[PDB]
Amino acid sequence: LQLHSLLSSISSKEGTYAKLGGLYTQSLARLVTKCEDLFMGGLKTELFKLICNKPCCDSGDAIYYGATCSKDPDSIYAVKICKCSPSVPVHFNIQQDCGHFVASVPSCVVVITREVPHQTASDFVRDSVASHRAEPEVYERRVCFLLLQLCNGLEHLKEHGIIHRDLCLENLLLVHCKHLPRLIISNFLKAKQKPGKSQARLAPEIVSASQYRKFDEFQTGILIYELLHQPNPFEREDLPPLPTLSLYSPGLQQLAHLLLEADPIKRIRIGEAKRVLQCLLWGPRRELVEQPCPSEEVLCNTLHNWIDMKRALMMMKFAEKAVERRRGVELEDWLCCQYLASAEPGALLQSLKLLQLL
Amino acid sequence: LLSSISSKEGTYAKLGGLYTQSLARLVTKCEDLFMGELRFDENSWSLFKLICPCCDSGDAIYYGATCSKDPDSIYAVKICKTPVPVHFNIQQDCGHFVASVPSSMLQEQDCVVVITREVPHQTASDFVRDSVASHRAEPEVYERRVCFLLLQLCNGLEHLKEHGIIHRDLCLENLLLVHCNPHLPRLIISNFLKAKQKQARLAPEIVSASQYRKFDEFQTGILIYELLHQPNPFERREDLPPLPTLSLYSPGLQQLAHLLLEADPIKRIRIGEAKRVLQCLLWGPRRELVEQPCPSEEVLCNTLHNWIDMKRALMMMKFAEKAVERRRGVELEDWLCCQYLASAEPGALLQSLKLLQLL
Amino acid sequence: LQLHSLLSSISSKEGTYAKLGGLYTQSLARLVTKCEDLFMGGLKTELFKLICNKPCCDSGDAIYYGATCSKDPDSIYAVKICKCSPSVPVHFNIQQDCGHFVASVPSCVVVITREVPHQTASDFVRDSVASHRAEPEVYERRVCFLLLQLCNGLEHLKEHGIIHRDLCLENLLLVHCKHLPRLIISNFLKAKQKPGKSQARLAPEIVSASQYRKFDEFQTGILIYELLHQPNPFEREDLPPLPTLSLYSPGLQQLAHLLLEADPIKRIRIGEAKRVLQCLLWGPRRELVEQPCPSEEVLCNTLHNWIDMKRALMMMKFAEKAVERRRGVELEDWLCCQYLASAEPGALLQSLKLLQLL
Amino acid sequence: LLSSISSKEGTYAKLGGLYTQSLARLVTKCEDLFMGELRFDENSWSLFKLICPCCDSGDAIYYGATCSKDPDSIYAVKICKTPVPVHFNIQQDCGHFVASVPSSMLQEQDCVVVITREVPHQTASDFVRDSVASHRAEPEVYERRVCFLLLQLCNGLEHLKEHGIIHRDLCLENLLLVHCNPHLPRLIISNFLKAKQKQARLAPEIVSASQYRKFDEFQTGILIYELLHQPNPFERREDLPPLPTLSLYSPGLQQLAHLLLEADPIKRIRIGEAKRVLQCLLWGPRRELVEQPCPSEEVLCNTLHNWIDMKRALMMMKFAEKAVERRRGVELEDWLCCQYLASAEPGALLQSLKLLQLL
Repeated sequence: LQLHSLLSSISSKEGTYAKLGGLYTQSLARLVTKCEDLFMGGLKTELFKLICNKPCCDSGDAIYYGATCSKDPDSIYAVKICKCSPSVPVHFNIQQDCGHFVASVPSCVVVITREVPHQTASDFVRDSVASHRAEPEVYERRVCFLLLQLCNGLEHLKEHGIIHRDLCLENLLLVHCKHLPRLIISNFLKAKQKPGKSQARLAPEIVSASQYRKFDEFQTGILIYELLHQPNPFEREDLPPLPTLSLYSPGLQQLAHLLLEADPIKRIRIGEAKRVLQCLLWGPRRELVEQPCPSEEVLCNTLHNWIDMKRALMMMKFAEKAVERRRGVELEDWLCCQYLASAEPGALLQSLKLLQLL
Repeated sequence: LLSSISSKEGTYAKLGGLYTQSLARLVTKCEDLFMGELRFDENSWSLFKLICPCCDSGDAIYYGATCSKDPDSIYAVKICKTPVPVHFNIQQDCGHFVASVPSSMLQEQDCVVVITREVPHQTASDFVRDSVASHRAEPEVYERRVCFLLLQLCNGLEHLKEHGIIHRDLCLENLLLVHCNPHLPRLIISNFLKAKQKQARLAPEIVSASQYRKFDEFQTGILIYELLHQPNPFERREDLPPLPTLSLYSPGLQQLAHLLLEADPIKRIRIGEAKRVLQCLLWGPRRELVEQPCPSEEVLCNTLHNWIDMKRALMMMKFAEKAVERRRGVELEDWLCCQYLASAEPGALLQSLKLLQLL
Repeated sequence: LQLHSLLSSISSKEGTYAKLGGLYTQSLARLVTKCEDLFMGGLKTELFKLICNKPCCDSGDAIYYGATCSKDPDSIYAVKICKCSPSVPVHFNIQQDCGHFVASVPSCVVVITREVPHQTASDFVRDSVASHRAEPEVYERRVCFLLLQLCNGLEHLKEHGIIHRDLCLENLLLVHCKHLPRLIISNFLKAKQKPGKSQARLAPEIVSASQYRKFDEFQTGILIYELLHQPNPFEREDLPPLPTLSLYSPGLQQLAHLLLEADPIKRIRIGEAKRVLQCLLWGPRRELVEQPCPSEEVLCNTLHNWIDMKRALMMMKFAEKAVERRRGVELEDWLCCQYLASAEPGALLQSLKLLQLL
Repeated sequence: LLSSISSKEGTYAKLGGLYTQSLARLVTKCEDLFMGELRFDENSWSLFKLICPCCDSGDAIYYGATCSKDPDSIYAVKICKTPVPVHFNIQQDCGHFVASVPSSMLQEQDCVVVITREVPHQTASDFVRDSVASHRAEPEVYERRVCFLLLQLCNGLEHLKEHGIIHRDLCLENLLLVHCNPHLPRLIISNFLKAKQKQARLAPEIVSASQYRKFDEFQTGILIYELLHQPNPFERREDLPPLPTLSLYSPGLQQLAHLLLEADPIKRIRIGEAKRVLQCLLWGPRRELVEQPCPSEEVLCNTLHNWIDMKRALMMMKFAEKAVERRRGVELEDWLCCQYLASAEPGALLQSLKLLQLL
């Protein structure tokens, strides 16, 4: 039983708070897993004319129209008209379809998909010039959540050796899930896969390279500027600063520096970026690191308490959701959960160093 | 906020405080979930129509029926025989009147009819009557159900005391069992026709309660025997018949009956002490924890402190994993369990521990 | 158990057909009882303005309007405006109310009732002059069912010593239950009750009399003519015949003779009339009595088979109703059941004699 | 009509004829009552939504779900694992397709999904598994349920023979139990993946049935042991393990198992003989009637004639008193019982009597 360990040490406050801490971790992991099943849909079938209206999204890859099935006229599908699908399992932030075909050239390869997008990240950046100056903490925060999803998708591609190679804001779909949209990485028209006939008559110094190891990271560094209504500089080190307009402005500038670093061995990996953005989003922050502390060995215990607290608070929040109004589990909650589930004082230290807080 | 995360000792404090702060909000949200402005008299009998006699009670016969005005919800028609704010465990009604009832459903006699949205399918008597097989075949299962029925019985009784009522007719035929799940039933104390409450040409001896202060405790005493398929002993002191030790609860339940059937009202335990002893029988702490080496009862209370903190955290965990399922249903057992962990303090547990004589 | 008796004699065909016969009787009795509970309504409460339209029934006693309760506007009550209620339990064919009061003299004692009538027996006789000549077997049969209900009500009054004393067709309400209506005996404005101070200074030859013993029977004899579009002669023996227009015409004439007999000791009792009408309605008939038979002791066995048959057939009819479309139990079925339940070769003989078939 | 009411002997004739004539109409009306033009494929999966895994089967996992198109009626989603006209006791479906199913409900594997309106809550295995308490506590109740489950099992099997199927994988995990009452469940034979039926580059030995003529009888043989919480004997002739005599049916059931597990297919009894023996175990005639003094089996058949006439008349009576109630519901047990009394003839009963060795 989960309980025998706890009743052995229950005479010790330190002992049972320790075990309570480690089980709060295991439960948050389970909560991540369940959360996924909630958002991924359930069973998915693979598959007449639909259709309804005028474009709902313009992509660097396609144009998207909303479309209706006859055997359920309340069934909503996007019909994606190309102007290729990554050999990879399903992921929340990577595009999926139900099949494809060919059909006419009116006004094509046409692919069907269940996640209909209402705009791209380009369409979003372009429409929010007023809001960014008007309320920049709310905006720059939304930027962090977008970048965090982008990283979550890019990690999964790296786990299967795909390099997207065409990462611009017109290729990032946003799908209702205003409210934090679901970001979906699309347009794999020049994604590469790392093999493993043709020819191995390549130089030794090249078979070592696979020199796209840190190419998607570089592309994301540029998106950080574009999302923040700034130019692509190429058109840390000494790159153009960001205006300090929010609690996130400096951290985002620092992360862009680390991602645009000219030397690929120095440039950070997309996962290193993910944890930084988790840190900008949910902490820790300069205040924790500024209180007098004599060594990194002592900061790690303090970080450990911070984690136990932020986990209990999360647990407490889900516990009150099981017993009120509606379901209420939002995307932002799942993202937070995958932080708290996966964090350890070890890595939080490394991320605070990358932010130049430590 | 989190200023005190630099001290592992101040962090325990806040964590302990989160566990209780939330269990608290939980028991309230569970309250409003169970426990849900509409009434019927003799001119709205037109609204109803029966269905098929679902329960025969100490004071009534209940029939299932429906209104046109409230559809898809199901009511009970309490046809009484002849001769307080709302509580989850105390019968409520949405109207009464007089009807001429065909003799063929108990030619034509007059009876008071009461309509009700808590529809019983069984009294406790019928349950015990029909369970004398399951008792010797699965005692632990059955004897746990008894503890549950007894725990709800105490919730209602201790509510009848907060409002100065003594029921004085607690037999198994008067406690209804109702299906619920907004599988353990809801126990509904009913039949208030011999009750007391605190012109006036009466003596002082009779107007006051006084002698009946602990009558309800005594009958519950008897109710534990009759629930465990044992005869009423009148047909902590011993000389009272033991119960056959058939499960973990059989020693517990037997000690509780002895304390409720004590000769003098002074030594008899209050109904709230019984509620707590049942909470401890049902959820602990148990033998394991209390016979570990201790230099003192104060150390044991500190340990019990940690236990309360640990059960609250597992429970907070239990509901959190419930939030993110496609089911999202709270069971009556959890609500009850929550009202234990929110109200528990280590000095309280220690008293219940030594009534059960695990000390 | 009901079964031990049957398995003792199951080696004997005569023995178990005998016991099957007697239990078919007991079951039909139960079926009578259940039937009553079905038609009598369930619980009845005793008890603002309703009301809706223009008269639905004109009575020798009252005028009736349909009327609606507010706390259920789908609740239909007749409001009976008098132009007195028998101390007697409820009966299907005797009027009931929910209370009464006094109220205004527009265009009164006003009594409320749940069985709203659409016409009286007078209104019925007066409207069916075409039908009686057009299809007289269907008509004269309906007359028998009306008279049978009338007797059923009159018996119940006699069991409690009431003599209605005002039995005309304007006082007999018909209530939907076209289809065989429910006949309801109303207007007790001169009903008498048999006691048992005032004075017992009455002659001996009078305290014996209670000379209304056979007064309601006489009144019914007259209704038999009026229902059959004929005159009241007083405005067996040698009274005006009935036209033979159906299978029932002679029997009804004979029964009217027996009911109008001038000598009260000779006149038959209302129950004697009831069983005659049951006989006109469901048999037996002249054919059974015409087949060669040497003695009344042998006719009684034959009658006994007739009963066992007509009971099984009835049982079989209800058994097929438990398993098809709707409820389907009609008034005509209940009436038939109270015949078959109560009949014995003894009384069927006496009724065939009264019909001059035996 | 009634010409022959002058002879008590011709009246029995017609009465006997009424009893059978009506039981006949009854079993048909019961048929159309149970047993109730709509189908779904991979584009109408949009129509559904799950609820909460109600049953785990030998070949599938079932989940409760609803359509928008058909509301308030409830369907089952049969997620198959990987490696005939309709009958009340044989599984039916309203459509199949392929879906990618989250591993978390058995990341993403492909499975064939079948949707179904007969929603199981339990296999037979789960029932027997969870009933090893009730069996020794109430054997007669439990062993009667077994006979019922076995009787429905034979209805389906004898239907699979009328259409030349042999199931060849009858274990308790493949027989579903379904709630019904348009309390005894509906047993639904499922999982037809190892079945037989009567290019063609195959030998004659394999194309024909031949050797499998009585395989289904043999497994039912085993199924009686496993249902009565007894091990499969392979781990009228004896040497086969007896069953513990715990009820009236235990001797009956034991003799039936011996006859289904006979060594050679010739001496093995057909599944229809087993159906009748179960009908007789369930409803008689019993010991009482057959050991009364008889000068001959012909007299006994005459007696059995009268018995059939007497049970048919009580049954006709049972339904007639049902017509005039406010409930008007037919129970699965009555339908089954009706199909016995309508099909019963005295020579048939006599054979079942002497298989059970009440003769």
